[PDB]
Amino acid sequence: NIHIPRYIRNQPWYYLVHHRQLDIDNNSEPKIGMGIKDEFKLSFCRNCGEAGHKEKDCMEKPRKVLVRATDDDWDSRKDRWYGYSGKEYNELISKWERDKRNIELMKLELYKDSVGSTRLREDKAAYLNDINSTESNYDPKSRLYKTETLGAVMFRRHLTGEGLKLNELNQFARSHAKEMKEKVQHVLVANPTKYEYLKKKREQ
Amino acid sequence: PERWEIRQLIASGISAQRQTLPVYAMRSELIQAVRDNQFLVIVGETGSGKTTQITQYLDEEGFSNYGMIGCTQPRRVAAVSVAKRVAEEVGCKVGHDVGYTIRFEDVTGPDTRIKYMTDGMLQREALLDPEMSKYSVIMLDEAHERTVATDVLFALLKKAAIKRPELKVIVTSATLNSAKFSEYFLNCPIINIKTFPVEVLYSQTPQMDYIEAALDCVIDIHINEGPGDILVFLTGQEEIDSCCEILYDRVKTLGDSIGELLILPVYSALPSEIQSKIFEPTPKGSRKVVFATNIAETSITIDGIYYVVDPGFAKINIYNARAGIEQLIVSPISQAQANQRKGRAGRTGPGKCYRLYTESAFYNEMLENTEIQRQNLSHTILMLKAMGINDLLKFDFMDPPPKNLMLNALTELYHLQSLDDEGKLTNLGKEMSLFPMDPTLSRSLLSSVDNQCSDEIVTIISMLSVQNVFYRPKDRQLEADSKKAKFHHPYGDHLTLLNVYTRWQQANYSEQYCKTNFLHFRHLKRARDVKSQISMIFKKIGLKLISCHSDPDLIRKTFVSGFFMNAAKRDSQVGYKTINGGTEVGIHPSSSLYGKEYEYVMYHSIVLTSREYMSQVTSIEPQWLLEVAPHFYKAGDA
Amino acid sequence: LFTYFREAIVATEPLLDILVKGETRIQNRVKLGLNSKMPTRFPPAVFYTPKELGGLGMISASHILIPASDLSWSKQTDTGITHFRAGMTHEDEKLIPTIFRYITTWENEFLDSQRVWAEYATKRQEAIQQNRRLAFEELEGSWDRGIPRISTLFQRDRHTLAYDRGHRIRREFKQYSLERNSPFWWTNSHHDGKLWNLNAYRTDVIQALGGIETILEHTLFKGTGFNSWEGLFDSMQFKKLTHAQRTGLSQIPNRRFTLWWSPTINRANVYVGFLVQLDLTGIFLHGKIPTLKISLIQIFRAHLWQKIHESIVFDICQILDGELDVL
RNA sequence: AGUGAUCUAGAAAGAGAUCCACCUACUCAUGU
Ligand SMILES: [Zn+2]
Repeated sequence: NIHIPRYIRNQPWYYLVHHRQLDIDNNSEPKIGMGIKDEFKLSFCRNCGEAGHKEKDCMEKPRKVLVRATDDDWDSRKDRWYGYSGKEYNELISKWERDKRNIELMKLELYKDSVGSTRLREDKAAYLNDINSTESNYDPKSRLYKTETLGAVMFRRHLTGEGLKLNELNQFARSHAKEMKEKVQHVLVANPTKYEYLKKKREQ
Repeated sequence: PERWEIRQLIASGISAQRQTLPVYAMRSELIQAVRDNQFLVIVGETGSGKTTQITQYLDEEGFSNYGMIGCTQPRRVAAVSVAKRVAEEVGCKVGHDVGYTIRFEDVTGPDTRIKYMTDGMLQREALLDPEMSKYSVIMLDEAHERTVATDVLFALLKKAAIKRPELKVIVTSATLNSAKFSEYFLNCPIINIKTFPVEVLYSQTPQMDYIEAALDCVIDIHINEGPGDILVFLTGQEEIDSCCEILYDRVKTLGDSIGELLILPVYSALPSEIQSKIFEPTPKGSRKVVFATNIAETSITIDGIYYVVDPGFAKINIYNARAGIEQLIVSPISQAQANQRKGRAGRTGPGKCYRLYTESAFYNEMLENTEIQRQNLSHTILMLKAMGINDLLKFDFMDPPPKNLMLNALTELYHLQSLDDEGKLTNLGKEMSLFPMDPTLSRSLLSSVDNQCSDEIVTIISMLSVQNVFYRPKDRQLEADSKKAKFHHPYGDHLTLLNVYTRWQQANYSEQYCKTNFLHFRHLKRARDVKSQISMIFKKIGLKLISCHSDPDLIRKTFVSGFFMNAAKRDSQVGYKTINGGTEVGIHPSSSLYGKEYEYVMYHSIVLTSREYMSQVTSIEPQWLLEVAPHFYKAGDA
Repeated sequence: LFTYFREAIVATEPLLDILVKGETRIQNRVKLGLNSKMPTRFPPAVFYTPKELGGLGMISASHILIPASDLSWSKQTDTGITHFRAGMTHEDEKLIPTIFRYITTWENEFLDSQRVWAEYATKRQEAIQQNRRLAFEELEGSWDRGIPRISTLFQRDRHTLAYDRGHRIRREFKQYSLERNSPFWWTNSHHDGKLWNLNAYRTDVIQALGGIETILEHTLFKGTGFNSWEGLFDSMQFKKLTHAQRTGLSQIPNRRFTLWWSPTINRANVYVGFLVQLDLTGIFLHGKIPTLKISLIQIFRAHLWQKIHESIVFDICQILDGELDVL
C-alpha cells in the first residue's frame, strides 16, 4: 500500500505511525456534536479603594469578575449565545403561555369499503429501517442494501431461480464445450436458442 | 570504463583363488565360441572375471606366431592396475610378457604377449598400422561405456576383419543387453555370465524436486535400515557440497536418537586426500554416506555400500550440429547407467536401490545407452581420413552422427589446413594425426617452431592437456588467489600455464611446495610426463625445439595459429562477442580482463552454466589474426 | 539559485532582499489568480504543502530573518549582524524550514570530496593489490558524497561517457542556441550526479506545518469521505481546439487547487470582506473569489444543496413515520 | 540577564502558446 511518497514514509530524526496523532484515521464515521463546554476564569484605586486598577480605569462612578475566556478557536470566540441561563427562551416560553391561554361527498365516496374517515414519503429505504448500529449494511454508491436474501459477504448477489437457471445453463454450455463455426458455437450466449433447446431436450 | 574511472579520479582529486570366478565355470563354452567365430560378444557382471581371465584364456587357446593380444579399457587406471594384477596371475614381470599401454605412460617391451591398453592408445596404433597386423586377437572391453575411442575402434575393426581372416575380436560388456552389439557385428554370438540381489524401490509419482527428495531418502535409510553404507548419486560439485552440508547438519540433529553418520563428497575436482576420505570406516554406533557423481557408477568401488539412492540425473556433454556448439547439461541417465548405479548396492551383500522416479520411466523413458551423437567430430574426421576413409558420410557406424556435424568438422580441418578443400590429408594433417591431441592443439604445436617458441608452446600444450592446476578452497579463496597471482600473466592465462609449469620445474620444490602454492601436484606431474612424451614425438618427427630470449608476442601468434577459430572480440556497447557463431559471452570469472589492449581474446574453452562464459583467455592483436589465418578472417564469409 | 551559490548567499544582502520580494511576487501570482491576496485567507500551509498533499509545493527561502545592520555603517565596515529584519511574517508562528539548511555548502562539500576520493583511491589501490574487482556494495554510505559523486562510477553508461569530453562548455553554450535552456547550465548528472538531495526538506516542511492534522484541517479532506488518509495519493490540450481555449485548459487545475484549500480560502477570519451568498445555495463567500465560486457551483449544481436538505428532511419523516407509536 | 522596532488586505471590465529533475541495480568442470 505504498501510495505514501518517499518523504512521508521518511520519518523525522528522533525515534507512518508518527503522523497519526479531523482525524487521519477512520473519518467515515461522521463526527460527534461537540460544543459548548465553557469556562469562566478570573497601589490601589482612589475611587473605590479596591486594588488592581487606577482611577482612569475604575468601574464605579467617581465619588469624592467572571470572564468569557479560555479561547483557542474562532467559532467559540464570537458565540452570540455563549453564556446561557435560558433567559430569552424562558421569556418567549412565558409569551407563548400567555398566547396559549387564549360534508356529504365523504359519505358518498364510501361506496367501496373505506369507512375510515420530491419523493414518495412512503419509501423508507432500508438504511432507515437499519436505524440500529450495523457495520455499514448499506452502500450509498450502488444504493444496494444487503440482506440474507440476494446478498453475500468482495461479494455478489444470490442468483435465485432464473439466475440459478442460467447458472445451470452456462454450466451446461461449459459441459457441452468441454465434452464436444462449431469452434465458436461451444458457449451459451454465442448460439443461445441452440443450447436452450438442447437443455430442453435433455429433460426428456 | 577503466579509462572513465581514471578520468573521474583525476578530475576529482592363488591360482586356486582365480579359479573361483564365475567365468571359469564357462571357459569350455567360451572356447567353442572363440574358435568358431571371428567376432564374439561376451557379457558379464563386473567382478565376474572377464578383464583378467578372458585374455588369459585366449593366450592358451591361441598361441605362437609373432603376434600379441590387445585388451582395451576406456580407463587408464583399469588398464594399469589390471595389467599389474594379470602379470602376477601369470607369474611374469610387469612390462614383459604382460604390459600396459597408456598415453605418455608405456610399460611394454619386445617380450609383451598380452597388452592392456587404453582404447585411445589402440586407436593411435591403428593410425600407424590400419590392419593392426601385430595383434591376432583384439578385445574391446567395457564396451557399454561407449566412449568415442571404443566406437571408432568398433567401426574400424568391422572393416579390418573383412581384410584379415587371422584376426579375432571379442567385445566385452557389463550390460546384459547385447542385442544391439550382436546386430551391429553381423549377428555375432553372445556368451552371458558375483553381485548380490538388489531390491529396487521406485516413486509412485514423478518427482520435480529430486535434491530434497534424495536428502530425505538418505536420512530415512539411516534411521530405519540396518548397518550398511549409503551411496547417493548427484550431478556436480556445487550440488554435492550443498547436500553434504545439509545431510551432515540434519544427521547431527537426528543423532539425538539415531547412530552417528559420516558424510563425504566425491567429485572430479577433489584433492587426493579428500578422495581417500571416501574409503574411511563407518564410525562406531553408526554409518557413512558417500555423495558422489557418476565416478562411483563404474570407475571405483567403496567397500561396505549396501544402499544406493538414484535421482537418475548426470551432467553430460551435448553437441548441436546446427548451432555448432557443445554444452554441459544436467540430463536423465541411460537405462544402462541406472542399472550400474543399482549394482553398486550388491557388492558386499543383498542391497537396495532407491530410484527417485517411476518404474514406467525406467522401462520406457530412459534411453538404452548413451558418445558419437554427443561430440564435435573434428578429431574423429582427422582419424578416419588417416585410416584412408574417403567417404565419411557412408562410414558404417552403428549409430551414424548427423551429416551436418561431419560437414562442419571437414570445414574446420580445412581452415586448420589439416585437409585441403578436396578433403585430402595435407602434410600438416599427416603430422597432426601423429600427435595424440585435438587438431587445434596439434596444429599450434607443429607451427610453434616457426614462431621461434616451440619449447614454450610444448609446455603450454602439455598444461592444456591436463586439468586446472590451481586449487582454490571455498574457505581460503584469498590465499589461493594470492598464490595464483605469483604465476599470473595479466591478459594471458595461457602464459600463466607456462609460468606455473616453469616454477614447478624450478630448482626449489616438490610435493609440499605444490600444497603451499595451492597447486595440484597430480596435474603438474601428468603435464610433465606429457611434455616428455610430446618432446619425444617432436624429435621423432623432426620438429625442432626452439626458443627466443623472451617473447610473449611470439607465444600469442603460435596460440592464434591453432585457436584462430576460438576468438572473441570485446563488445563496445555490450559484453564480449564471438568470431565463430556470433555468440554473446562473458569472460569466465576466473580471469580479470585488462580492457586496454584486451580488445580481442583467444579462448581455450566455452563453458555453459546458466550463462555463456569463455575460459582461459589470452590477448591477441587482431592484425595477427588477419595475417595468420587470412582464409578464416575474410570479410566475405562473415 | 541555492545549489549554485550555496553558502555565498548568507553574506549577501541584496540577494536575500530579492529572494523575499520574489517569493512574495510568486505568492501574489498565486493569489491574484484568485483575485484576493489576504494574509489570513492564505496561510503558509497552502503554499509550502507538497504537491502530493494538494498544495503548491513551494520551497521556502524567505521565512528567514534578513540580517539588518546600520546602513550608514554597513557601507564602511564589516558590521556584525546586530539586528534582524523579519523576512515574510505571517500571523501564525509557523517556522517554515528553509532550503539552505538542507543543502550542503561548498566548503563542506569539497573537504568531504577530498576525503571520499582519498578513500576511493585508497580502496582502489588496495583492490588492485587484492586483485579483486571493487563491487559497489562496499562504498555505500559514501555513495552520495563528494564532487563528482561516487555514484557516477557505477552508472550504466560509463563506457559511453568515457569518450564524452568538452561537456561543460557544450552545456554552457546551449544558451546561444536554445530558447529555454535549463537553469542547471553548470551541472550534468551524467558526469557529476545529483549534487543535492531535498527529499528531507519536504518531510520537515510537513512536520513544520503542524503534521498532517494541521495541514488537513485547512483542506477539504474532512468533507470528502475517506476510510483513511493514506488513500489520498488533461487529455484535452492535445486536441486542436483554439488558441484562446487553452486559457480554460489552464483554468481547470486551478479549480481543484482552490477547492482543496477551500475551507481555509473561504474562511471567516477576514480583515475586510462582504458576506455574499452563492447562487442558489447557502454557501457564504467572503469575497468574489472566482474559481472558488465556480467550484462551488460545480459541486452544488442541480440544487444539490436543496436535494440534500429536502432529502434529509423527508428521511427524518420516514424515521418519524417509522417511530410513530414509540413517541 | 535577555524587554522593545509587526507592510499587506478587494471590486468591475478587459486581457493570456508556457518553455526545463522527486526511487539503486550482477557470482561451475560430467569426464579424461
Ligand atoms: Zn476603582
